[PDB]
Amino acid sequence: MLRREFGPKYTAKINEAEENWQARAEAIKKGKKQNTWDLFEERGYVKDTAGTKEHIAELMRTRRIGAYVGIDPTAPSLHVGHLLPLMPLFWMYLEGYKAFTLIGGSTAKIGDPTGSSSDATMNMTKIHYQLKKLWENVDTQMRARGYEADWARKRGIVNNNHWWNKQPMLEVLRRVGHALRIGPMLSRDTVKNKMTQGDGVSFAEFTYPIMQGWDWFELFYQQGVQMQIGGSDQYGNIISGLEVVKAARESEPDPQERKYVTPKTALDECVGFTVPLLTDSSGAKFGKSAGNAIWLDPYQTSVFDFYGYFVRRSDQEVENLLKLFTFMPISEITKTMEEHIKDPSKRVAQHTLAREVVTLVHGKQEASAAEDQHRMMYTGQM
Amino acid sequence: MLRREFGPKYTAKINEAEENWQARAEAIKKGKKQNTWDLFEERGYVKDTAGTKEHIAELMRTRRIGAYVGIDPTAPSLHVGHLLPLMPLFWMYLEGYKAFTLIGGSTAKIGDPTGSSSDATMNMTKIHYQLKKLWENVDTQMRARGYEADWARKRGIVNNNHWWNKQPMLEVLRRVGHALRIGPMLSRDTVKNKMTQGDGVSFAEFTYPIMQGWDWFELFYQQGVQMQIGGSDQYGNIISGLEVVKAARESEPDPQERKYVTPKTALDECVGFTVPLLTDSSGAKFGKSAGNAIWLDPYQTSVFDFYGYFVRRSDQEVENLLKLFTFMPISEITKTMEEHIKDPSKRVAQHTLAREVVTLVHGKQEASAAEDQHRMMYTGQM
Ligand SMILES: N[C@@H](Cc1ccc(O)cc1)C(=O)O
Ligand SMILES: N[C@@H](Cc1ccc(O)cc1)C(=O)O
Repeated sequence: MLRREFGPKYTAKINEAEENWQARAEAIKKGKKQNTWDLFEERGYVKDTAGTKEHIAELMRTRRIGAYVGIDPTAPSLHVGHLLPLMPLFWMYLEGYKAFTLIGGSTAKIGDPTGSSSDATMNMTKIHYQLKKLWENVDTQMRARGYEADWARKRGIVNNNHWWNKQPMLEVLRRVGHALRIGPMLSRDTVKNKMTQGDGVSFAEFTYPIMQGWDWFELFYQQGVQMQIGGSDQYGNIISGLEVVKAARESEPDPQERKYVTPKTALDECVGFTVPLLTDSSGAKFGKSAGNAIWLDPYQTSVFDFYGYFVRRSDQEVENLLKLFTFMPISEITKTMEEHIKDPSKRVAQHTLAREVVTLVHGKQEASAAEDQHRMMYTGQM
Repeated sequence: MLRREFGPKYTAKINEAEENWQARAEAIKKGKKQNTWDLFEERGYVKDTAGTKEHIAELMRTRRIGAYVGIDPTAPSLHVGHLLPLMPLFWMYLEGYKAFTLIGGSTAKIGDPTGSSSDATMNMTKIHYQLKKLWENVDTQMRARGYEADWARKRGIVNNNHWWNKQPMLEVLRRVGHALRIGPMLSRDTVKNKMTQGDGVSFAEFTYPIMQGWDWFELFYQQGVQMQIGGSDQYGNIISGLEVVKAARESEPDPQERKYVTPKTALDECVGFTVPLLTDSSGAKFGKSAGNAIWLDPYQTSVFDFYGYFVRRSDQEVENLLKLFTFMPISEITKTMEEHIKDPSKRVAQHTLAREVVTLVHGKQEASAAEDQHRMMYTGQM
C-alpha cells in the first residue's frame, strides 16, 4: 500500500527514517543485528502467533510497524500481570517501532468473556495516569540501556471511546459483519465453555471480539498498527480481530482510501501473538500473592511489598522472569545467574529481578530504598 | 406509564380521544362492539402470538395502541404476499388505532436470514411511493366502508435509516446487549437450519433480529407502538424483538425518561403476532403465479394479470381469502358465498375477491375495467 501524503518537511524525515530502517533491515539479513522477532523468541515472549513466525519476522525486519496492547480498565490500578504483554511492546519501542497502549474505555463496559460509570470513569482516568507514568519510566530505561534517539520511534496511549462513543452500528455491520461467520466465533473454547457451564453468553459478550477487532482496524487506519500483542488468553480474540481488520480493509468503498487501506502485498497483512501464561510450580498466577494482586499503585501495594513479591520468586523461575520483566541484555542475565548459583540462598537473582522491576515501575530511588529494607536482618513473613 | 406533556390544545384532543376510546372499551365489554382482536381471529389473521390472546385482546380493548409492520426493500415493488400482514394493520387503522409501515432501509442491507446502493436506494424510494399510494387507497376504502373521521386515528410510513444511519453500536450493546443471550437466539430453527445446512450465518445476519428489536424500541419510544404484526415467518424475530424492547425500556438511565418508557403495569408491555402462511392445495405460495410474483406495480404486473391471479383462486380457498384480503363485513362475504355456491363455475366469489383487491391496490376504475376484460368471451391461458 502507498504511503499517505504529508508536507515536504515531515516527508523528508519519513524518507530518512525509511532509509535508516532499511540499513537496519540489511544489517539483520547479514546477521550484524538481531531481529526484534528473534529477541522475542529468545526472551520467551512468544506463546501463540496469528500469522507464521517467518511472516512476522520478515514484517518486523522490513517495516517499522506499529504494534499495540489493549487493556480493559476493570479496576483503578494495573497489576504486575499486566506487565507481561507490555514488555515486548516496550522492546519494540526501544528498537524504534511505533507502540501503543489502548485503553478499552468502552469495551470494559461490555467485558471480555472469561475462558457504575462514576467508578468506571475514575478507573479510566487512573489507568491513563499509570500508563503515562510507566511509559515515562520506559523512556528512562531506554536512555539507561544505550538506545539512541530516533525521530520515527513513537509511543502513544489511545482510548477506544475515541471511536466507540459515536461509531454507528450499521457501518460496523456493513464493513465486517457479512465477512464474519458465527460458527468459528462459536467454535472456540471460551464461548462453548461459558455456554455449557456458567451462566451463558450475552450478545454484548458475543460481540466483544468484533469490537476489539474494529479497535485494531481503527489503529491500523490511524497509526499503521499491523501488530497486536495479547495476554496469554487473547489468542481467540486476536484471530477474530484479524478477520475483522481484513474484512474492513477489503470493504473500504472509496477507491482513494483503498490505495492506503486495502492490502496490495503479502507483508501488508496484519499479524499478532500472545505471551505465555505464567504460573509458579504451586499453580499460583503470576502477580497474585495470597488472595491479592501486586498492584502498580504504591497506595494499594507498597513499594516494599512490590519488591518483596519479586525477591520471593523461586530459583526455578527467576532466570525466565529476568528475561521477561527486565531490559537486561542476555549476557547480563547470564552473568547474574552465574553469580547466583554460587549461593542461591543469597537471592542475588531475585534481588536483581526486584531491583529491575521496581526500577521500571517505581524508579531507581524507590528501588534502592526497598532493596535496603529487604537486606535488613528482619523483612517480615510477610 | 405517564403520558408525556403537550400543549393545552393538543392535550384536550388527547383527553377527548381517550374518553372516546373508553366508551368504546365499555361498549366492547358489554358486547355492543366487537373487539378488533376478535375481528382478527374471525377473519383468520392470527397464526402465532407473542403475548397471550387474553393479554393482546385486553390491551386492544383498553388502549388506542400503536402497531407496525416492517418491510425490507429487497426489490422495487411489493407483491401481494406483502399484503397479508398489512391487512390487520389496515383494520386497526380503520378502527382508530395508530398504524405504521416501517421500511427497513438499513436492515435490508443486512438481510433477514431465511428459515448495490444505487439499486437499493431506488428500491427504497419506490417502496415508499407504493406504500403512500396503498395508504391513500386504505383511506378511500375507510370512507367507503362507513368509518367516521377520528382525530386520534393515525397512519405513518417510517424508514429505519432514520436511526440506523447514526445509531451508535456502543449504546445498543449497553442498553440491550447484556440482557439478550445468544443461546435462545441460536436455539431457534432459522439459525440452526442455516448453520447445519446452507452456507452458515454471518454476524450481520445473526444481529438482524437485534436491529429489528431496536426498530420496535424506536417506534415504541417515538409513537407509542406496542404491537408488531409480522409475516408468517417472523415469529422468532418478534420474540427477540420483545426481549430487545423490554431490555431497552428497563435500562433507560434517565429517571425522567423512565416515567415514560419503563413499564409500570401489565398492559404497558409490548405484544405481537404473525399472520398465516398461505398456500394453495398444490403447494404454491400465495402471490406467486408460475415462476413470478404478482407485483403491486402495474408496470411489472398488468392490472389485468393482477385481477387474473385472484379470479383464478380456488373454490376451496376463496372465502378465506375474502376474509383476509378485503374489508367486506362477514355478513357480506356470507351472502357472496351463498350466491357463489348456486353455480361455482360463474366464479362469483373469485370475481368479488379480484374486484375488492384490485380496488384496494389499483382503484375502483381499474377494477371495473379489469372485470370487464375478464368477462369477455376470451381471457387467456394465461
Ligand atoms: N481483551 C483484552 C483487552 C483489550 C481491549 C481492547 C483491545 O482493542 C485489545 C485488548 C483483555 O481484557 O485482556
Ligand atoms: N424482517 C421482516 C421485515 C422487517 C424489517 C424491519 C422491522 O423493524 C420489522 C420487520 C422481513 O423481512 O420479512
